[PDB]
Amino acid sequence: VLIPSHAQGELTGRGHKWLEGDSLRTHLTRVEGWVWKNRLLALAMVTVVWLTLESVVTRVAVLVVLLCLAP
Amino acid sequence: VLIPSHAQGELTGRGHKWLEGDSLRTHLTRVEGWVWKNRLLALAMVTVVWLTLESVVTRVAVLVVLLCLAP
Amino acid sequence: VLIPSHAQGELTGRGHKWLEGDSLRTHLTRVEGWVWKNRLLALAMVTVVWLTLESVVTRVAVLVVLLCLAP
Amino acid sequence: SRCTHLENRDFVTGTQGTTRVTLVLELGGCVTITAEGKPSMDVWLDAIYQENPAQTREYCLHAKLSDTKVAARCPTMGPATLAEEHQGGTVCKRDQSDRGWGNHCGLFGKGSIVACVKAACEAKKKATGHVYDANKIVYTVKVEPHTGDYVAANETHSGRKTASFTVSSEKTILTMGEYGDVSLLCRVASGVDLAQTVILELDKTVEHLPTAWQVHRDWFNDLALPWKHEGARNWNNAERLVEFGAPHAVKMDVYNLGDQTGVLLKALAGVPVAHIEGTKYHLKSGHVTCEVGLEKLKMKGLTYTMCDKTKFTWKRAPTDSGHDTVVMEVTFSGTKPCRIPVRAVAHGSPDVNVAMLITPNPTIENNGGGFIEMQLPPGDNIIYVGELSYQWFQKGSSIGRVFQKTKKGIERLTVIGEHAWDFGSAGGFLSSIGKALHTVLGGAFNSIFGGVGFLPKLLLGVALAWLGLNMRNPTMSMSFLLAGVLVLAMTL
Amino acid sequence: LELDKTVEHLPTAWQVHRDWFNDLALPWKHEGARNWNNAERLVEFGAPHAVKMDVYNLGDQTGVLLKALAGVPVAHIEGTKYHLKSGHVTCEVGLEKLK
Amino acid sequence: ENPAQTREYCLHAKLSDTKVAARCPTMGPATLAEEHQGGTVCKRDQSDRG
Amino acid sequence: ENPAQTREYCLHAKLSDTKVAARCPTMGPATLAEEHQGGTVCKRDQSDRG
Ligand SMILES: *[C@@H]1O[C@H](CO)[C@@H](O)[C@H](O)[C@H]1NC(C)=O
Repeated sequence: VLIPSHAQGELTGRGHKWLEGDSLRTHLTRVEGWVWKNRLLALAMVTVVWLTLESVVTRVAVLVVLLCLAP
Repeated sequence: VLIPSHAQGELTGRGHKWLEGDSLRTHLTRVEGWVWKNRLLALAMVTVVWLTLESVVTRVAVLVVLLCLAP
Repeated sequence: VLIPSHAQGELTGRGHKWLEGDSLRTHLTRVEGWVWKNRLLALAMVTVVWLTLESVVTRVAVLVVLLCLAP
Repeated sequence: SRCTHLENRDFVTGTQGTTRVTLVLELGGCVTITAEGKPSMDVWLDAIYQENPAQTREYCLHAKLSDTKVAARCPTMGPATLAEEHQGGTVCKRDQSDRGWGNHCGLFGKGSIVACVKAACEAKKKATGHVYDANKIVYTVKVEPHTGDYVAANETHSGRKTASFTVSSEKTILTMGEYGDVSLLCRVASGVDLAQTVILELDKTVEHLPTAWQVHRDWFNDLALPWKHEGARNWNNAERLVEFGAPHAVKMDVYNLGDQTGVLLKALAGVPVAHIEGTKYHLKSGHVTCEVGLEKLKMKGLTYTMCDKTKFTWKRAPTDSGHDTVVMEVTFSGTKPCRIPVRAVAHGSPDVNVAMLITPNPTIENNGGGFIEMQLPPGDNIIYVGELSYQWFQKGSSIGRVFQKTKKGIERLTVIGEHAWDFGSAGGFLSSIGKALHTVLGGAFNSIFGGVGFLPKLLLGVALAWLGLNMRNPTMSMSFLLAGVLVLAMTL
Repeated sequence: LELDKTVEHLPTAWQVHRDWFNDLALPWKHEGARNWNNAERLVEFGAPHAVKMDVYNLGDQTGVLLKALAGVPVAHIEGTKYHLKSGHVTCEVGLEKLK
Repeated sequence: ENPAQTREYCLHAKLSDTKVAARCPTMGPATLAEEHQGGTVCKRDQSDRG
Repeated sequence: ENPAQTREYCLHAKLSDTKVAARCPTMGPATLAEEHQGGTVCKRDQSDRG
């Protein structure tokens, strides 16, 4: 049975937590894990943008979802 | 002193050869040198796309050209 | 493996410098590289002018750029 | 076999009704030929060299400056003659400095000044270009049959005959042991374009460098360095490595541009290397067309029998070649020599043998035999060697291997392939129509551009393709169709 | 994949996939290779104060691997034979000599 | 019957022989003999030299 | 007078004791003792073993 991570208390920041901003960029380097290791899917997420949506402003949230959501 | 490269010839090759893996990628490191080290001017390039005459075919034929101008 | 030039830097100068009448003219002699070796391309850029463009103002912006892009 | 020592291996089958087959023997490939009812042969080009050919323009990459003298005069006191101007290998430059009274003049203004040096060269810092004379050029072709023995790369094969092909001796016969004779006819003229090839040479005694290179002619004739011949003492245009600074009225300083070796080595990106084994100047890449006559060959072991079924043991594990063939080696310690019972059934029908052999008629000799190679269709395959068998799955697909032959039929069509359409053999309206479509094509397209490179090819192609959209006459809009060829073809 | 089999209360062998196996960002080595390749993964750093940055030991990974992980199979070892527990194999069965 | 092995993976690491060195901002940035020994993990970083 | 010198550079390389090791694909990929030594340049690659 898992133990959740403690990212929902951020208490202070003047001593030394474990990892600085890199731990905040775990879900910003794993996204590059989605990009570089799934180039098939990385190119498959372009056909959603300019063929199905036609919704220029609201395309950003669509580009975030299905990339950053899944682990 | 001037020497142009042997990019002109590129005559044969099925034995051993030079750094053709990183010969065309000399320029691909140069232009990314123009990007990663001049980020203000790299973001200055966006002011031609969505502000000036954005005729569909003549967007990229101005962009990639202007990026590859700077040696 | 690439050392960038001091096209970029250009700090100062009232002393002595290397090649101030050639730094600008290395590229001009390289253009002579893409003309004297490529006289057939010197003829190939003529058909760009009078048979295709019909855009007198933008003709120079085609010719000079397509010569300077050639490294 | 030598074809199982490297990557590029191209099979050319031999039909019955056609026994004289034209090949293309590139340098760095190995063509295995499988003729029906004949022993299958391995043919490859070994080396392309010349025993100390002529040499052209050399270039000194590190100028040896010496005897640096500066003449200067007051502005109206006679621009000074120097005896050092009048020898070759000397660089001089006139200039107008500004004389003061700090250097003992009578007047000021534009003081005339000139400096001179003796631009010698550094030891073993010569960029020696060479050319080819086809009088001493040699194309070496070694042919090795399948004797049942496998021989290593560091070893040599006893039955490996060697044929040298100069332009003077263009018809050669090689007795392939008991297998018979092979008739080889290689036209040296219809091979490597020797006219537009410069062999560059730096210090060969430097350990960690390529000995020679293989560069373009008109590239090499328009370098911007000092340049002398064989046995020349004077230099020409040596002012390229020698750059004069601005003076201060007495001594216009002269500055060497140092060594330019790495400068040249950055200009050799995409070059094929060239070995120098002392006398010979080897190439490592090339192409030639040869003709392989197998009518004077025959098998070995036709007056023998099928072997025992039992005494075969695996010395060696049947594995895939990386080119859809299965190699092995048996230890038969019995009734020698004999035709090995090589057979390989498929999945779906255990009746039919489908073993498309590469070594035909394998025999375990009194000192030889063992190496067997076969090509198989996809699926489960039980390769019997007597009672001894082997479960094998051929990992390639059915259409995948044919598509692999098309992949070779694409990647072979680089500048080697622009001359090479003799992968077939007297096709009539198949092969000669390939020459009819492509000889004028590659013949004209290499003539234009002068050779310009991937960046200006994928620039000017896209440029003319953009000019296709801005077209006045739709009947003359096939210039766009010409432009479409100028993008996709030259990406090899 | 094989951990300490001498631990009494565990399975002995396991069965996992090659792609994820090369996506393991634990420090690795081969048979006889002395030192760990990419050893900067169980070893991390911090920020000093002008003198000493303390290179922190980071510990064990028996839980992240095997315990919070969603739907992976197992295997078995009995001595010197690395068994499996999942599998499949195509066999043709000829009953022609039976009675 | 004992197949070949691939990459092995350490679970519980062990550290010893920890050596730390720093330098002033313009006094030749730090080196160690264990920067290029086998099985040694290092990191260059900017401290705040008082 | 003798200011604090920064990064030196090397323009001409000195190369000696060239050591090459190769392995089969699935027989424990190639390692050397000089891979981790100081002043050494290495590059891991894959050959075509016959
Ligand atoms: C060829 O190389 C192998 C590999 O170590 C060696 O065992 C064999 O003895 C060598 N033979 C010769 C003639 O060098």
